[PDB]
Amino acid sequence: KELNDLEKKYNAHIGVYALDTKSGKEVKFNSDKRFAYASTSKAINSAILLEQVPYNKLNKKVHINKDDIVAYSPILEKYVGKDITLKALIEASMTYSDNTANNKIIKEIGGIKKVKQRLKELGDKVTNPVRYEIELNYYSPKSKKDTSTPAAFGKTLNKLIANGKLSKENKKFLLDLMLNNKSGDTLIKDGVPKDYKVADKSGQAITYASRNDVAFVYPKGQSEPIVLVIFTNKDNKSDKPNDKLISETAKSVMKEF
Ligand SMILES: *P(=O)(O)CNC(=O)OCc1ccccc1
Repeated sequence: KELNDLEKKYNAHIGVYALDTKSGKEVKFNSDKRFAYASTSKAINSAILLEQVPYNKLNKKVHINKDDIVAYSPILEKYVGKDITLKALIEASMTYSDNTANNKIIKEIGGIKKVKQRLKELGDKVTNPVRYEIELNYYSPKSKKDTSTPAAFGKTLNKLIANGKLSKENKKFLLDLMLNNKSGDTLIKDGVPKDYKVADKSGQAITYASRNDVAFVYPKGQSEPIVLVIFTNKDNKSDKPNDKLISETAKSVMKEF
């Protein structure tokens, strides 16, 4: 189905960027529009830490205190005044979408400053990390704070994971979390054919029914993933997202590959 027609049908704005890393073939829809990325950056944050810490060192520990906790920290909440390994941080962040794990991660990398630095080095001058969790979820169509374009975000994932500097194991560790993650089930995982493997990281901003899904999609018989970035929003601040919109956009995009 047409992407515009999906916009119409679901009464929403869609931004799509798809790269078959095999062919170099891109699918684009509103790919230069800014959208709040939300928890989808947990993926980006996670990869960056992993370029600086070999798999064998994930056993390293970080001390968590009451000052570390932010809302929606289903895992980290139990670690107050405790230590956690880098490995468990990442798993908390990617699997349960733990906000505190994401924040400690950004810290480990060295701050937003360092994330931002790293992005420019990948040639990403678009992705705009400004706040920590959970504030970064406070989206305004009038602020560029914590937003990116489907195209810049999509090129970043590609340079970071798909064709990056990650070790084999790290790469696999991250990707295994994206595959197993059960939170993205209604998203991209629900729109592609039965055959494909879907490594996703979903997101949801607080405002304007900001519902996202990024993935490394593996068509049966293909070992190279299609990078798929789906950013969505609505016109009203208080609008509720419909997951079906993404499943359906995913399905439409799959057709081109
Ligand atoms: P990620 O899952 O996208 C981080 N988002 C988050 O922690 O909260 C956003 C939120 C809170 C309440 C309702 C809708 C979205």
